[PDB]
Amino acid sequence: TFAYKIDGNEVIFTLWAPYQKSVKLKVLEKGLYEMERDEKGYFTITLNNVKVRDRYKYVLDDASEIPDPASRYQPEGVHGPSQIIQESKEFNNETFLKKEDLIIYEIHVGTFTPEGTFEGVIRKLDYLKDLGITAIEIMPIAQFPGKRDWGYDGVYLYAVQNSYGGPEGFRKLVDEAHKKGLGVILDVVYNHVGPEGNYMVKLGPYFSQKYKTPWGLTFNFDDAESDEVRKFILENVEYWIKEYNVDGFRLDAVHAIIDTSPKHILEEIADVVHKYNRIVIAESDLNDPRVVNPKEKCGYNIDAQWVDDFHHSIHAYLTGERQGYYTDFGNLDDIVKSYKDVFVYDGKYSNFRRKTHGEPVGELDGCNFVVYIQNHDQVGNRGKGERIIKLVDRESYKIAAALYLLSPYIPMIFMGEEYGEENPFYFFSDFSDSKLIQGVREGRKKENGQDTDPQDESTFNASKLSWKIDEEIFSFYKILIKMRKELSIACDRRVNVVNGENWLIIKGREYFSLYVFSKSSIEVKYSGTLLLSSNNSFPQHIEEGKYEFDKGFALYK
Amino acid sequence: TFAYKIDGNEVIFTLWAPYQKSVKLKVLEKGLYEMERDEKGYFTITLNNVKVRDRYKYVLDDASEIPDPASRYQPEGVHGPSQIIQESKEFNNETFLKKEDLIIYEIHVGTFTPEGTFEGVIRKLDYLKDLGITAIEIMPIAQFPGKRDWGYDGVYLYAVQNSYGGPEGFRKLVDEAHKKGLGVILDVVYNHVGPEGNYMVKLGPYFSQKYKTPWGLTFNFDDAESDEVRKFILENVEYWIKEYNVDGFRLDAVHAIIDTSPKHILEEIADVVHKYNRIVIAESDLNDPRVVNPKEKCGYNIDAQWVDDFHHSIHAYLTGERQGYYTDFGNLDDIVKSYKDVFVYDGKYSNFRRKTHGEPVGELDGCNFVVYIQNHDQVGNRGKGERIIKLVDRESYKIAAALYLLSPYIPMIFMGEEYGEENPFYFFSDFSDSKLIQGVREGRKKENGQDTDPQDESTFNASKLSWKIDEEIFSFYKILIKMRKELSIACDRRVNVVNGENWLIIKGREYFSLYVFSKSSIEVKYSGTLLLSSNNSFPQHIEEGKYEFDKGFALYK
Repeated sequence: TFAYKIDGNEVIFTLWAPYQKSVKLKVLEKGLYEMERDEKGYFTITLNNVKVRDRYKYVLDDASEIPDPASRYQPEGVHGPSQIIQESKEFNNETFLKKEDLIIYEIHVGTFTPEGTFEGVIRKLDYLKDLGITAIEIMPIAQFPGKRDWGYDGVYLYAVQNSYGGPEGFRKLVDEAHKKGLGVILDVVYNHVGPEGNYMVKLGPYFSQKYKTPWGLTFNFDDAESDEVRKFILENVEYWIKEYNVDGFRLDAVHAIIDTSPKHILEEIADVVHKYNRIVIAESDLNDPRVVNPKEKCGYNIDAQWVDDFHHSIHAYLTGERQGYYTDFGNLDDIVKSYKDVFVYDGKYSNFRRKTHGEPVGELDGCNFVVYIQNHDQVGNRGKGERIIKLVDRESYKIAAALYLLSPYIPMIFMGEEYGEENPFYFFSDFSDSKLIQGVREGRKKENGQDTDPQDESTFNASKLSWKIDEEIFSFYKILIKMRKELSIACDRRVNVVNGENWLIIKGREYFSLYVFSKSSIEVKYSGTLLLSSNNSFPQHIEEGKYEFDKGFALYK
Repeated sequence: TFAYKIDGNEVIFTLWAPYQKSVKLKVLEKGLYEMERDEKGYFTITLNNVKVRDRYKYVLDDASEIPDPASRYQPEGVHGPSQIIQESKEFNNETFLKKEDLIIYEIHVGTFTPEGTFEGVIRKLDYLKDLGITAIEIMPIAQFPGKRDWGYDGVYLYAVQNSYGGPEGFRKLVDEAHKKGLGVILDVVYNHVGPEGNYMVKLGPYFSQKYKTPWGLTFNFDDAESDEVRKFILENVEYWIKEYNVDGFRLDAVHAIIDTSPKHILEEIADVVHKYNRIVIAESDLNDPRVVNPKEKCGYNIDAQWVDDFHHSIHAYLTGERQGYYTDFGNLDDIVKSYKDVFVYDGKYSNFRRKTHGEPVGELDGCNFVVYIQNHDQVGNRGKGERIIKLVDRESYKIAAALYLLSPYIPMIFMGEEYGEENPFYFFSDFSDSKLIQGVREGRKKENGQDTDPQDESTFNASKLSWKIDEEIFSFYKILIKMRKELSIACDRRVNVVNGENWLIIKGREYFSLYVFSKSSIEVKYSGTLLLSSNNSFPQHIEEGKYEFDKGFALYK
């Protein structure tokens, strides 16, 4: 209840508008109306003549016209007139998506397929299905500015992408993957909003002034009328769930979400999802168990969260990188720690932050976390979106892949990664306001030294996927994923991990594994048969003893 | 460890100074030295020639000289040179102060005694002791600007009041009350700092920029180097405890304390206190159980918190007042609710805040809360610090007193209140900077319509206590307090509360009680003997039946 709503032959036009004294519905084709200012601030109007797939605009005191910020669809553009649409209505009380079987596929509809749409992504389903992926993570689709954005400048939480195809598309996309047995997962932004076409700012107080994130400010979940803003949101989830049978959510930068209420909006949100037996994941910097933790342990109960710690230990290890966050890691130990104690910063000094970061994860299954060697952030923010293939030797890159998929964690692949893809994932934007299409420039430029003019179509297309398969890489993966399942590796953290100067043997429940970064002697303490190797130099049948190995990775049993 | 520290014949000069490249110790009489910039930001120097009750100043890059912000003493003034002092050193691992026996006496050293010092307050001990008070709550003494402040512009957390007597004084004051069996309780500010003479602002980043309270900003417990700032503080408590055998603390406006860390600085602090088997109370707006709640229930474990809800229900009821917060209450029901469900806003709509305030207190004893009909805030913020005596009829004022002391809660009296005192408690300030001595004016003026120029000595003295005893009132109290003890009323919330249109009978474990705001029939459901009455019209021996009563209060058995 926030945009519109169809009764019978009736449409209702709710409108959070505290700051307005008089607002007017304005079916573009029909006419202009007068809202029902209620004490809370909700102008309102009831219709029946409309059914029409009509474009409308709210016209406020000021003299300006605008679009339903809970717009179900912004066809014409961000300044486009909101529009009417059917009520998707059907969905099911459940996601086939059990967790343990989680393989995530981060996909950016845009640059993915050359089409760059749902359709685009539909074609690849079976490819995906094949790969072994258990679920698809769709980058943000909340109506953004222009046509070329990662999707982080979304400004219409309720409105589905113009470009990407929109509603039906998204609709189909899911219905489809559903059929193919593919789980879809939406990545939503609740910690901020796009710098273009955001009108909230006039209707009332959607955002809190008490605080300031980095991308401006978060919403108002606290002061003034938090009730309303915090309802926006919670409903906003229920929608996706109901009007799109979505299978789960991924929350951008939760730590930019400030709530002091006795009930943190997270836990607030989690609830909504778990109510529909859906799933939630969150991007979270704070090395805080709180998030993922259960209620009984004072946790918001989010299902699982990303663990950038895992990455870095690996990445900066393989690459000789030590910039920005990289400085907190880049060492063998880090990798193992992360391996047996989820966080590398369990409550310790980050010179990076000059603070005393995070704290002990408990005894939570590896399935509360989601590891990865790549994602838009990790690639995207480089200034030259270097894919990881471009900074490590092939043996290495093969090893990595192992690590992350052979973890108890919840492996998720960046798109392209599995087939050995090499184009960069740049930072691109499609903003109309001069001042942004400028700020943005010295931004990335100063922030990430990105020479590519994000506003340049080039930068965009340059990031598109070159579907140039590399069966070497491509095959590997396919197995790994398959081995993992076969293997029963998921969630389970009952693991022994050894390491030598440049090596790392890791027992599991049913298997072992070798990671050798450099020719070296190893006192292998176990007997099993080869399951897979990076190289050929690996002994189909192994036995406990001292052997010399070569830069590579092998898998026992 | 933050100011100084004496080894043997040695003094150490620690100094959090991230932003400085070079700082210099400067014994005023001796010389100027060079600090030991450490990687963290701590300039430092070690001395032995000093022992001297020497005044010193840190001289920074900039070219300015300043005083140890962890100054143990600012004799000369706020811009006064910090100074050396002995190590109080002794204290005991315990406070005789059990809770259940808590009667608080909020005292403002300044305007109290005509002396207006510790001494001043020392003279009254036995008076106090008599009254029945179990402990003394000292308004803020953290070195403020000037001589006339409630003490909320403190700026030297470590430094004891010039005016009020200082160190020895404070020292004695406690040693004294200790002897007289009186418990002393300090009221500390950790959610902000005085607008005058605050240097922190240059030494490094003591305050967080991410947020903004109302009185500017809180400290940095989160970002950058929170470690250091959050250490300042935690030590700051331990000091009071060790260098002053203090018995407990009262925390101003905790809800202005923002911490996102896995361990809220509160809980952080609580720990420190409970470590010394001391006691903590906090002023807290958020109707959140969290505070007071126990660890096992995800609470910071503060010992108890104020419950302004209680007040208002009563006050606005007795007075016909409905301004500012008053609007959320002023009705019989409110009073009872508050009476059996601590908070009146257990999670409900405050038009006052236009939000959905607070939440259910659990099943915590009445001793987690502290009720009261008066305090500096409640009186102070009126623009004309009207004492409550001046707005309700005498019968009423007698009734009130009953209510609050006959509660399971933790009654605390404002100074003056017990003997029927009528001078106002105004808002007064003693600032030197023109711009404040101006801001402050239209402030109070606009905020509270306070005509009194807070900066006017008048306003100050006018607030001093006129020790004009009124044995009518004075006696009453004395009993009440005595009855309470006798009675076994404390902490226990196993209470039945009835009310009629204008009356309120309240059983307890061992007693009942009548509150009649207006001539009315009452179906008294019990038999007991008169224990005390506001009036004389009360039946020494009572029995269950319908009787007509007169505006007053009576106590059975």
